[PDB]
Amino acid sequence: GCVLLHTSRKYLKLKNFKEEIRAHRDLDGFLAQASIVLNETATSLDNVLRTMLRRFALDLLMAMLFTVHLLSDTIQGVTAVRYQQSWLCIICTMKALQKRHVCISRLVRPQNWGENSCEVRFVILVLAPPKMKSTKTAMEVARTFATMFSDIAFRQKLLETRTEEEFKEALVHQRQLLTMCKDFVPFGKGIREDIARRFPLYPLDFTDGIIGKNKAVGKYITTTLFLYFACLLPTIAFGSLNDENTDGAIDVQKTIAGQSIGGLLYALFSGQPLVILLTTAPLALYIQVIRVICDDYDLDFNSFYAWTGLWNSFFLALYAFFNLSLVMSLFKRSTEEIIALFISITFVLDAVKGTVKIFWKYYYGHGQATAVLSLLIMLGTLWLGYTLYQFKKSPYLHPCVREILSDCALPIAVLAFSLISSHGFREIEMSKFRYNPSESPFAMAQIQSLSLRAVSGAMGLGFLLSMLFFIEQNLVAALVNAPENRLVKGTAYHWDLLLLAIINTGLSLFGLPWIHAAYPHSPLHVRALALVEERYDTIVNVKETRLTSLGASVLVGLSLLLLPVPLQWIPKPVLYGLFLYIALTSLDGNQLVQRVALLLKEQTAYPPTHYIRRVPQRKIHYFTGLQVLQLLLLCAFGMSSLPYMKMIFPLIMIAMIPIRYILLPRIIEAKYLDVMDA
Amino acid sequence: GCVLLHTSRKYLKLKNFKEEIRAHRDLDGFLAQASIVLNETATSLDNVLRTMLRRFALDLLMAMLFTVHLLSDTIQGVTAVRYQQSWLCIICTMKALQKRHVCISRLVRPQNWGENSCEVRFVILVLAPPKMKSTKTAMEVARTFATMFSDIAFRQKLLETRTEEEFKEALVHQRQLLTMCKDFVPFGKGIREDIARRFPLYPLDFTDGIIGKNKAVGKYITTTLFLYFACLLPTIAFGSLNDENTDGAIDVQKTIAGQSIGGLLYALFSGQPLVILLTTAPLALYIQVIRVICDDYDLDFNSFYAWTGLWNSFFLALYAFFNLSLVMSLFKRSTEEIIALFISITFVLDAVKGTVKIFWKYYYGHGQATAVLSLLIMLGTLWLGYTLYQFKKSPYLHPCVREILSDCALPIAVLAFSLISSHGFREIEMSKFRYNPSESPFAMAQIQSLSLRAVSGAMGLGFLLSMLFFIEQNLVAALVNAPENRLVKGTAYHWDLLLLAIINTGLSLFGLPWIHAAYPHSPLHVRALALVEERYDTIVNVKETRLTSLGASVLVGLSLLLLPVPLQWIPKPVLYGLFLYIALTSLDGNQLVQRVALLLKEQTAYPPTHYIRRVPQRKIHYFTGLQVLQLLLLCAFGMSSLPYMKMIFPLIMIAMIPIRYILLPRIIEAKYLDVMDA
Repeated sequence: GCVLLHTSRKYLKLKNFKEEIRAHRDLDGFLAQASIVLNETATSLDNVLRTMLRRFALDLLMAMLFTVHLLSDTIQGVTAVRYQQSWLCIICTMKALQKRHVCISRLVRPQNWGENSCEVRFVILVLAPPKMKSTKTAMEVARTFATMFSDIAFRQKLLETRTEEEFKEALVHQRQLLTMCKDFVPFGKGIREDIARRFPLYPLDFTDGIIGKNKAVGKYITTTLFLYFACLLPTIAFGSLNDENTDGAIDVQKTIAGQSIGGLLYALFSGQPLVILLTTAPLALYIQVIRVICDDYDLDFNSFYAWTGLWNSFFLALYAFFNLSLVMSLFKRSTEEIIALFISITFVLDAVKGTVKIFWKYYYGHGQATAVLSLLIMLGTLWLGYTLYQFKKSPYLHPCVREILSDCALPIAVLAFSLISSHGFREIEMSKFRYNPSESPFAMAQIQSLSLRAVSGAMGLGFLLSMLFFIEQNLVAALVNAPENRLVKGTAYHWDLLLLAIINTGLSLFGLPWIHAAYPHSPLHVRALALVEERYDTIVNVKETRLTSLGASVLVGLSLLLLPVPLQWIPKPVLYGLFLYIALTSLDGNQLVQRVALLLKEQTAYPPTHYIRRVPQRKIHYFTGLQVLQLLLLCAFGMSSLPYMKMIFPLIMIAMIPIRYILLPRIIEAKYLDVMDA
Repeated sequence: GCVLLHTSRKYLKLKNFKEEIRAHRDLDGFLAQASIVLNETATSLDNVLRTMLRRFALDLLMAMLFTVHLLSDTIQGVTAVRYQQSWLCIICTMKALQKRHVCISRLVRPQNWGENSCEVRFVILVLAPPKMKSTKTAMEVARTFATMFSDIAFRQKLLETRTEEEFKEALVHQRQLLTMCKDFVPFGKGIREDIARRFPLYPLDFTDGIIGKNKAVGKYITTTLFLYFACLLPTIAFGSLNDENTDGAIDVQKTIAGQSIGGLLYALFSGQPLVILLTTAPLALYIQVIRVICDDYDLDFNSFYAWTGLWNSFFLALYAFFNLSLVMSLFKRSTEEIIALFISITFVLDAVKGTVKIFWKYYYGHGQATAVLSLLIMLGTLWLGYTLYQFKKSPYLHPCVREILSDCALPIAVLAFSLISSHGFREIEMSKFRYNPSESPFAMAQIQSLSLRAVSGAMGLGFLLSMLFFIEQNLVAALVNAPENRLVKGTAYHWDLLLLAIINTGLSLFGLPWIHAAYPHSPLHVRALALVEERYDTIVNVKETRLTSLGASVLVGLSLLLLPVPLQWIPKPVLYGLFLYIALTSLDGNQLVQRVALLLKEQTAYPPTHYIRRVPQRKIHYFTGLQVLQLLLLCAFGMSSLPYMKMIFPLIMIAMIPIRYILLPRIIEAKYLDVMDA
């Protein structure tokens, strides 16, 4: 009979002995168990294969090797294209084997085996079991020896060898050969450069995916809905928290007005408009502490709150003018991900702490149907949102319909379980955020009323806020401007910091909560607008536009007209499910989370990532343990009961820079740490 | 520089024009848009490729083709091994293309291009986009034309052609050439053969995975735990159901005693011991109807219940003696899966109906914390059980530890949420099955008490039970003895039917519920003991043993000593989660469920299954729709409110055999229907 033969030829990059440790490991393993055939008098490929196989330990073994042109897998050197007939590498995958076997056979006289194998002198046989790590497969071990034999000079030295000991020494010798401020001086330069780099590209922001081809109108609509739910609901939670911390001085109306006005201005007038401004729990702590200070002394809350905001904006303006944002470049992947993971944990803790408050208040009566339903709604919202989030990686629908359905994972989950909780369970009371009609009519806060000995206190608090604002604004912007997120417009670090000061000084004067870059929202905003090739997963490009951020801000502002509806129809557990959803989905692409899971994973399932190929496995696990230790340091000072140590948390963020660049190099080699950053 | 070239050679089976429709479809598509180059005077591969590519619509196109030995992908014919230098097929995957392009070029004079391409006359170029169905990829379309060109006689006819019209006609002509009772006579033979086929292998059943190598002791322990929870909890539910249907005549104690005694005897003395005996809801309907009959007339329940059991066993004995189980061979995959899916739906409906009863009784007070918690516990048990079930397909643990953890998916989920419901929510009442001390002390039922005009009624009911027992016992045993489940011991259909009659006549005499083969449990029992290669998914072998079934039966019997504990500690929602778990997990490997999902799936995600390659896609979807229509027929007569039409449900099972073998061939071709069965 006749059979069809499929021949596939693919180029393979030469193994990099300088970077890839696996080449050294494979060579050392071969040298420890050397199987070298010297002066092989066999004149045929079959006899050479028989000799090598019997040296390993017979007819069945050769049957697996074949299907020289009959060999199933081979690697040959090509010179830019001329083949290298001097040597040949043979590769086979045998299930019955338990470990990798490598044999090198040298022929006495060159043999003519084919068109590209007419001068064969060295035959390399590599045998490996099918279930192996992607870095130590049969092909990978072959690439180690193929790279060494691809050098004409090295092959000549092997031919000159006379004994097996000299043959190994040549292999060792070849492996050795293969192995072997002024920036801040111009004040205001950063601000001018950022504007100059973004102003010409300003019209492109509004017409990036509206005119021409590749009209991503569906992406813009879905992203705006995602931002609207991801911003408004936490804003209500933080507005209610400020309502009960300031005794009505800052209510839900002011927290949503500040988000709308601040978000609208930032979207229009900032470079890199993918950064989403939102108030945070640490910012609520500062507002709460100011109320305590204003209660202990005879100070007006609005006057003191305005002044510390003014000093906060004053210091932020100096940082942008002095180009201080350049120091934030020291926060590499080794440090940003620890802070990135910590904030996600805080959102998880907010849902957990909120659920415990429902159990304490309702279940124990400090009735039970509300507590149990709250657990069901919170977990149900997380399940439905995450299931729709993963639906984009399924074949069950048309790609256009599936993309839209998965992009609305959060809006659907919030809407679906709001109806379930408010209409499917009308008979069960649900915990809902407090709402009261407007009380403070957006006053000026009377900054002149506050006297000396108090503006100095605001200056002290303003300096602490400046460090919190400076670090958080640049860290989230760095995540947005990450090299993996292929942005081809610019960064605009210094202009954003100055604009954030301009935004926050207005909010402080009118008693509105401060807002800066939000961690979970902005990377997700970039991720929502990104196109994933899924080749492992890479972002082809991101639809950089102001429409999503500007549209969401307008929608948040319009929520004031119908403000009673979200608070009465959306219960707290739906928000707590949203907190779990954004925290979990923000962990995608986090290398620290990937390496934590790497510990609880079989060896054969290790992906061929960049750091695994370069860094030793033991060093990788040591680095993961040290990062977890640094994470617990953040948790101790960031999620504690005492409010004073939580306020000095930005100092802990600074303290990890000496830890990364001084303490860590003494434990792990500096080159290995660089691979993690790269 | 030097680069490494990887050459992979793999044999490809010749495309089967008789069976695979895709060969005909590809050839017709090529003929509709023929791109044929006649009398190609080019003397080089590059010029021929340029001519073919310009005929398709230039330098960039060729760069993708190469990396003749430089071609990335090629298919050549090999004669048993001598290559065929006459022709050559070139394959390339281009992203910029929207549809498949095939070009055939005939050379005026043979050209010498390489060692195995020294007499090239025909060059075949196939171009396809990367995202295509597995049956119509670039390689698959190449295999269609490579198979035709692999015939020496066909190539000669092409050489004799003079015009393009004659060239196409030769392709059409080649495609046409490629395209072109006594059993029941020995009474008792089946019973003797089954015993003779299983008795010599009886000692192997107890020592299959205990002595020697491949000691699957861990599998036996985990499977026994799975069977114990999967049998005892439904038994309690059906015992409680019989308790409230017979007014205490058949209680939980009798339903568990019958399961233990019947299961223990079946495990020891039956061939194919992987079949699990369990009472079913249809069997509870017969018990309930007998109570109604015994209430309408002045008949003793135990006397009438015993007699209809005696007649049921009498008819089942005749079926085994007359070798009637051979007729059940007409139930192929087209019919078994419809019944298989229906039973899984009934278990889903039992959980849904039970949950509605909790809402009606507790939520509406016919309080609310019990109803809401019941929903949370039922869904939580399903989630935890299914998550652990899918954990076996993860790399996050050692294979031995991961296998044990995933095999205990059901025992852990039941135990975990029993503690959560009974200890984490002690303050909330939960619906639990009724328990009362033993009332009937296992009497003889006094069969002689029942007089004529009533034993005739039992004979009528016994005949209906016999049809229910006959069909269900053979259907579940057929699923256990499925060809995919590679069992190398035997089937034993006739002996099991006789033994089931012997088991059920004892149960009827002592007032115990009838038990026959259980659908969800026995395939899962085989699946639990099976080894999956996961090459898509195939079962290498199954650990056929009696220890799992016998051990579970003993454990069920020992549950009588501590009988109050399961009923008071395990609430109904945990059972309802178990019903959802077994119903969902039993759908794995169901081709009907796979084809239902095939409708809601993009074309490019269609797997290369057996039926997809042979049967036209439109015919596959027509067959799926017809099977769903048959499924709704079962639902109408099997899940209705009226009990009389539910009792004639086995007649509907019989009625689908004429539908499959008479009605369906008039709608879809008989050959296509055979592919589904095969």
